[PDB]
Amino acid sequence: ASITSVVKTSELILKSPLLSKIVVPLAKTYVKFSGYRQLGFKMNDLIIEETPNMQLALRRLPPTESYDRVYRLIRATQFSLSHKLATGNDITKPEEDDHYLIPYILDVEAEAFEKDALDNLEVV
Amino acid sequence: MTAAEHGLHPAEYPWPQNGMLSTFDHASLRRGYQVYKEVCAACHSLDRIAWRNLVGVTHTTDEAKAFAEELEYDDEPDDEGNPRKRPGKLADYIPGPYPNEQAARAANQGALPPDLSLIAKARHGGADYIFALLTGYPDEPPAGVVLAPGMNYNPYFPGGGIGMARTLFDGVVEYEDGTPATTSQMAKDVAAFLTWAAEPEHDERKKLGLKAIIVISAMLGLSVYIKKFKWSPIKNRKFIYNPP
Amino acid sequence: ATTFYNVFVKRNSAFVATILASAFVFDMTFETAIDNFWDRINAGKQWKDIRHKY
Amino acid sequence: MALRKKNSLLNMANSYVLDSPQPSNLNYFWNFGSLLALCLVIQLATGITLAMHYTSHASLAFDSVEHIMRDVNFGWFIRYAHANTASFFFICIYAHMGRNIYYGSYKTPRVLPWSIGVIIFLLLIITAFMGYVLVFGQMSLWGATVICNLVSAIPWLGEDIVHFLWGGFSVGNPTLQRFFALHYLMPFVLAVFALLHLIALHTAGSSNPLGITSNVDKLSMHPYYSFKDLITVFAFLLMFTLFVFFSPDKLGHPDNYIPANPMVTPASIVPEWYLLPFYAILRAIPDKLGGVIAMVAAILILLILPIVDRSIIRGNAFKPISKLLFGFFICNFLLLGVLGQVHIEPPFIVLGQICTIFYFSYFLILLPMVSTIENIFFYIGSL
Amino acid sequence: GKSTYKIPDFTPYLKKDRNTDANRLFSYFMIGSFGMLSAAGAKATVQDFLSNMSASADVLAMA
Amino acid sequence: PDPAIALHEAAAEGPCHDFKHHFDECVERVTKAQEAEDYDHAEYKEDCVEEFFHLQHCINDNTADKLFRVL
Amino acid sequence: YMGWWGHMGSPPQKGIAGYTISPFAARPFAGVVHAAIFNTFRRTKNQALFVILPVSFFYYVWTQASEKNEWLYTKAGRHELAKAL
Ligand code: HEC
Ligand code: HEM
Ligand code: HEM
Ligand SMILES: CCCCCCCCCCCCO[C@@H]1O[C@H](CO)[C@@H](O[C@H]2O[C@H](CO)[C@@H](O)[C@H](O)[C@H]2O)[C@H](O)[C@H]1O
Ligand SMILES: CCCCCCCCCCCCO[C@@H]1O[C@H](CO)[C@@H](O[C@H]2O[C@H](CO)[C@@H](O)[C@H](O)[C@H]2O)[C@H](O)[C@H]1O
Repeated sequence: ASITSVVKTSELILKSPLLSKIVVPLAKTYVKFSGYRQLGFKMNDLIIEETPNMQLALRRLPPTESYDRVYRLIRATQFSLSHKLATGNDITKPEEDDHYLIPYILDVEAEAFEKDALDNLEVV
Repeated sequence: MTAAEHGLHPAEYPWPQNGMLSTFDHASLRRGYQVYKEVCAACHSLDRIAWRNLVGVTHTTDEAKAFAEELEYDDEPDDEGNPRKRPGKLADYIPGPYPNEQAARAANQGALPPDLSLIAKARHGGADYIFALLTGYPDEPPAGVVLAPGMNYNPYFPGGGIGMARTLFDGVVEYEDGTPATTSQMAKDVAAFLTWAAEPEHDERKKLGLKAIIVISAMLGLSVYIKKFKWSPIKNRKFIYNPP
Repeated sequence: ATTFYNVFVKRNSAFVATILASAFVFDMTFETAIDNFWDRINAGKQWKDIRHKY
Repeated sequence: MALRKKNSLLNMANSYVLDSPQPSNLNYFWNFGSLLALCLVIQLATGITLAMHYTSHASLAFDSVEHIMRDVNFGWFIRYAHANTASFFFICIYAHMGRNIYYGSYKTPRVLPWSIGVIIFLLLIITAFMGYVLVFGQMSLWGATVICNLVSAIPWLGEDIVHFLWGGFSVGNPTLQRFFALHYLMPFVLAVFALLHLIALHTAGSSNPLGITSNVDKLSMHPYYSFKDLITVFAFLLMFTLFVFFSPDKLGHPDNYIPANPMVTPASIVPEWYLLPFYAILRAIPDKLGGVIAMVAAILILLILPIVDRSIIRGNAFKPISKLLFGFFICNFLLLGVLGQVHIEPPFIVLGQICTIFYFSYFLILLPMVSTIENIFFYIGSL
Repeated sequence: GKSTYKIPDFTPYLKKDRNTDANRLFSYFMIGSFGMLSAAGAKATVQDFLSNMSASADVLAMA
Repeated sequence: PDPAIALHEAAAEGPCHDFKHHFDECVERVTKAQEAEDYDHAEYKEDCVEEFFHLQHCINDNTADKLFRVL
Repeated sequence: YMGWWGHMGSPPQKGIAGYTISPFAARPFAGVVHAAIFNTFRRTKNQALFVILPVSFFYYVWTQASEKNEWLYTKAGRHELAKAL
């Protein structure tokens, strides 16, 4: 699935009062049991990067964000190979789990999908 | 399927060879050969066993040569191309009671007694099945069982009706080592002998396995030390990050 | 420890020679030790134990 | 420049076994690849050796296997090693495929190694099936008969194809001799495809248990994974030792110690354990051709995992719901295995159908739905 | 935390006698033992395995 | 004589008495049913194989080790 | 998506200092007892439900099916077997 589709569907749910009332609490529990925060990851660190679109989005990250992401990946890799969890300041707090990459990939995909549409335009 | 259609499952008997470190009891193998020779060999072949196979397992070279030399085997034709017989040699296979299947079935009311060389591997249960079958003929079939003609009731046999009658009775064999030849004793001995016949490498295999287990275990332990030794710089790695 | 290291370990040629010689010794002694152990745990059962009767 | 890099031949070995850059966090489930290579080497060594003593003619085949067991020095070992390693090969391959499915190894950019892998799995099945026939015991013959008669379901030409495969009107000498030749060949074909899937993998490198890039933090294949592979090699050899030396017939069928007899039908004709799940799937469909299609589809459906997994994240480490679903899928696959060897009797008939439906619904319904929902939960949950 | 000249704490892992010959010799004893068992195991494996090609029991019986 | 005879008898009267009794009760019933006329033209003819199996399985569990100890 | 040593395809790295010590300088089994007990317990506890739930469900299903099958092929199960076929 494209990030675009995920974001759009999520926004439909957040709009609906009833839907959000059921989904938001479930999503928050899911994220707690997912346990990526216990390796010091942000959610966006987990997104598959081996696509043209995502490589382009990563290149557009501000240098600081980019350097910090590299460190989080290396740190998580070290926790993984040691079979340890993050402790203290290494644990990602909910307020630190920011969607730093989502705006970049949404722009990359917006252009890519517009290009696909316009490649199929028919002069009326 | 009904339990009857499967056959009763044999008990697990404590065979001397049960046990990772245990050989066959060779005195039991020798006695079991004698049961084979005096009882089973009337109807059953042991075609995969040669006289040489007994040597240094159950018999000396001389005893086995004596068994072979008592028999006649087909020789190569003479100079006029006429058939000839010769005395047996250690290389010869133990001869069966029948020339072909048809003769075997004619002597056994249509049933074919199987070759016993692999029978311990060819039946679920192995030695336990052989022992249970030979000792498991009740005097009377359970009320309601209808046996087909020439069939005998034996609960261990699938379906219950076997073409082989009970053959082991107290004192049908006189053992040469003075052991009392009860039904149970003879069944145990012959089951051991047939287990050996199916897997003659058994004793050597388990001893080599002991050696392998020891070497491989030690190598496993050492490989753990060496892996941990080599990996410790990676496991012990520490980082200090100063965001640029 | 220094002496031992210098003679048998430092040069890989020497280390490999020592390992191979030790493997030879191990192989021969292990064989003998297992043979004896196997014969003791399976005492009275093997052909070699009953052979004398025949 | 170092010779290992300069010389083109040495550099190819170097690129795969020494300088190959690996993730630093591969867990023990990444050790099954080298165990599969070990099984393949054992099967080649033992198989070529058995071929020096085996006779493929139906009048002599079963007896040549007894000759190996009884007369050939260490023939018992070589035979038992070959027979037991065939089972270990399937244990390792299921573990390897299980790892691949759990960790999303099938996702872009590794669709090609996964797809070649699916073919390797099919080749292994064919290899092992033909090797089993070579004994020419009761299970050999009757297994060959039943399995080759599935080809009769091909419309119009099926019967003709079966007679063509057999080289006659039933399984006999011509069948045995051709299975020998093809059983010898197929492991070489399998080695080639194994090499191809590794070359395909080398463009992206190994995935890792976190599902993230490892480009940030690489470790040389040697010495790290060389010495880590030795641990599982010795664990494997311990398991091998316990079967080959202490219980060599535990995984086999006693009926294969009875010479093939076209007259007498064995009480139950079952495949070797590692084929049992596919046999259960076949039984679930009442139609003959339906059953064959379902059985083949059960393997070919692996090819659609790259499409039906809609996750924006690679692998299951961080996906609680996908981990539960995976657990149910695996246990269902084991239940199918068990149901492959029960008698066709109530209530196992209906149970086999339910388990078959569940098997296919994992790919077609559950994984696409669960992966879609988890995407939304990650996004909303972290807002 | 900030200074890169302050080495992180390695005291839980560091051996005091890290520079001694006894220290190195111990690890080479482990490596050497592993090489020794691998040599003995390879020799046993090769010998037992290749003996399949020597005259089988049925061939020796006819000699 | 055969040691099994005594061991089997002892196990039947002792630890496997319930099963012995089921077998017995079954036999009585079946023999009586065979005695009655138009038994040959019955749909279902009961046997006692099941009860026999339960008894023998029980005897074997209580005897196997004891028997091999005296051989 | 993967290069080679020197150009692996990492985003630019800066600001990370990495430290480690020689394998000869380290105790390879440091903290092994703590890890073997406490780490394994933590690791196992967190994954237990994902194994227990499917295993216990499918084992229960098998147990019920195998017990029914066994009962259907007894004398007592004659009538129920006749209907089932
Ligand atoms: C005079 C005939 C006869 C004697 C004596 C005899 N058998 Fe048999 N045996 C048979 C026949 C006939 C069958 C085939 C029964 C059938 O398939 O219904 C048979 C079958 C067997 C089977 C296989 C049962 C199965 O599962 O297929 C074994 C094992 C066996 N015999 C062992 C022995 C042993 C051990 C002895 C004596 C120590 C023995 N037999 C003595 C005639 C004999
Ligand atoms: C992927 C590799 C292989 C697998 C999975 C495999 C599998 C099998 C299996 C399951 C059997 C039946 C074993 C038994 O129960 O006795 C067998 C037999 C046989 N295989 Fe293979 N095999 C492989 C490679 C080879 C190779 C390369 C040869 C070379 C000829 C070979 C030659 C034989 C022979 C001659 C037999 C019959 C003798 C016997 O049963 O042991 N195999 N194989
Ligand atoms: C003869 C059989 C096989 C051998 C020798 C083999 C060997 C290997 C090896 C050595 C690796 C790299 C190390 C590892 O991850 O374990 C690997 C990776 C892989 N194999 Fe296999 N393999 C075999 C069969 C299969 C099959 C049947 C599949 C798929 C259905 C498969 C799919 C893969 C995939 C996708 C990877 C990449 C996994 C990753 O690192 O993320 N292979 N294989
Ligand atoms: C697994 C057993 C070991 C034998 C090796 C397997 C045989 C397969 C090798 C033939 C396939 C060609 O393999 C290809 O080789 C070249 C160089 O060798 C590798 O090239 C890689 O390494 C070299 C240096 O090591 C770099 O110049 C290059 O940037 C990098 O991509 C490819 O990544 C690999 O895909
Ligand atoms: C490059 C490698 C060099 C060439 C390799 C040499 C190949 C052949 C070497 C000898 C093989 C036969 O050598 C012979 O091996 C067998 C075991 O295998 C040994 O036999 C020994 O063990 C076996 C079981 O392990 C017993 O059944 C036997 O009673 C005992 O003597 C012989 O004592 C030895 O003489």
